Amino acid sequence: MLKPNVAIIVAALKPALGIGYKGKMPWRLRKEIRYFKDVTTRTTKPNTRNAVIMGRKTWESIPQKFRPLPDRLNIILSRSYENEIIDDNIIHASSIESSLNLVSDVERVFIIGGAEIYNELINNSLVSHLLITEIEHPSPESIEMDTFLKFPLESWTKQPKSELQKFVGDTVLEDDIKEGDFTYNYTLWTRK
Ligand SMILES: NC(=O)C1=CN([C@@H]2O[C@H](COP(=O)(O)OP(=O)(O)OC[C@H]3O[C@@H](n4cnc5c(N)ncnc54)[C@H](OP(=O)(O)O)[C@@H]3O)[C@@H](O)[C@H]2O)C=CC1
Ligand SMILES: COCC(COC)n1ccc2c3c(N)nc(N)nc3ccc21
Repeated sequence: MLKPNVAIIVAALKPALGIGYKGKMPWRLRKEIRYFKDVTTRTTKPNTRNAVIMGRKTWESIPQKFRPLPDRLNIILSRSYENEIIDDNIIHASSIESSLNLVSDVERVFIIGGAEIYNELINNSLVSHLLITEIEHPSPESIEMDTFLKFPLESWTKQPKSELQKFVGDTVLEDDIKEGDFTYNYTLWTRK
């Protein structure tokens, strides 16, 4: 695949854009996990599937029994990896672009974490779309967090919900979803 448009998908707590704590997610939002699965798995063309790219540490954080994530091509990046096809579902690579040379019959490509991957790849021109779940809490300061997004959002535009709906197709997008003390919304951003 030559120069595909890539999208980053992440869930972050406003206003600091915290994303983790001690190698884990600082929340358990059941509906958000379901959204993440639907958006990353659905395709429109026929014999296609999407690709999900993640850093080695995120891959290792998924219980062995539950990886690879089903119905998607999984790509794992490590600076110590040679570019190799493990099986039909797993690729090892040392750079996003080298990995893509090894794929065919992929519709969309998603970067799924973690922090180091996000913070570095946001500045790569292949990234054309950010799918950010904006999480709000009454006391964000009480949620322990150690890992944060460092995105230059002044160079990006938040689109109207209509544009997101067109992006996701069929997926149901509920507004102001509440789960315990958290309230969240799905958003789409594109470059200015
Ligand atoms: N809120 C959300 O939506 C999400 C949050 N997360 C959270 O992120 C945190 C985990 O993030 P983090 O620890 O930073 O780990 P990552 O998942 O980002 O893995 C980092 C590893 O990926 C490799 N790597 C990093 N950058 C590159 C690059 N540019 N090219 C090639 N390989 C690269 C290196 O592998 P090596 O060392 O082998 O060279 C590095 O050690 C946790 O808190 C986790 O829960 C994860 C996903 C989503
Ligand atoms: C398959 O699920 C694994 C978890 C954490 O890894 C251990 N997982 C990994 C990445 C994501 C994730 C994401 N990137 N974006 C949004 N919006 N929500 C998500 C929620 C669960 C996630």
